[PDB]
Amino acid sequence: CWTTRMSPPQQIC
Amino acid sequence: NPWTEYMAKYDIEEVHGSGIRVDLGEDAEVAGTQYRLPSGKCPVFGKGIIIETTFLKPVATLKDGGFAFPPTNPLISPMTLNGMRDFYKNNEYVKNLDELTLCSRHAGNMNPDNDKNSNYKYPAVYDYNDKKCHILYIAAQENNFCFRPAKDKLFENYTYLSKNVVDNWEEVCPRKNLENAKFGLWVDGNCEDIPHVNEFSANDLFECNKLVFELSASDQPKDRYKSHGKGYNWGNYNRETQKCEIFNVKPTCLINNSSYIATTALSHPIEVE
Repeated sequence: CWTTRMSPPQQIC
Repeated sequence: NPWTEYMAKYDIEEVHGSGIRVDLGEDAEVAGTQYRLPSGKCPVFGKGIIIETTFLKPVATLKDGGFAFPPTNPLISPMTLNGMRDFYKNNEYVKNLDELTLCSRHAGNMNPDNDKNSNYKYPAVYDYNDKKCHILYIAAQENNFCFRPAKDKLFENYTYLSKNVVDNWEEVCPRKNLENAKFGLWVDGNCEDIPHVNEFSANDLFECNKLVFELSASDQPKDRYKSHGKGYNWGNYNRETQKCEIFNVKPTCLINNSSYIATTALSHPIEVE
């Protein structure tokens, strides 16, 4: 999983 | 020197500032461990990775995958240009970026440290053919599972992008080869030849560009290892004698010569202007 840095942030697996 | 402004983009040490063949000019920490990662500010046109089954395939989740990101939900890699612009349609600071910078920023948007804000940002490859941005999960570029970086006919539409690719690369970075032009050094109001060059035979401009890339700035043999953009980054190609004249000092002017095409390791292996 990754987390976006720019807003708005989300988890992407 | 009236060439100063024009020749600024060929100061690869200043505008790119990192390795070209192998770009690993910075370090980033991911949860208590430092890693090496690309940091060149210019895009590398035509660069790809040759695996001794293609490096743009997703990472294996068997034993033989590629360098690219594994499948995601939502699918953020690979992602088309239109797919990216739509993804960032609310971000005015991103949605209108050029395809290369956007691809770089898109890749740099993915934080592996899901519990902290790390500085690790993945490299990327933009394929002009499919107009697809590929986030590279593996930042490694050469290991001799053996592989190596190269310019190749298969890679001509690929573009290797680090996290630091500037949004104005079109203005400050090389891309096109200079036809009927020869890299020179400005001295006493006149553009003189590069005094010492290393002559490599090459059948066409492509092979010359390929050779320059092979000999260019590299952050890995075969800090300490960092080139910071220093290396054999330039080449004067004499299309008539079929000589790729390679050198490692920055050019500061152009010479008009219909027999020559000026190329760099960052430049596209085909495009001329």
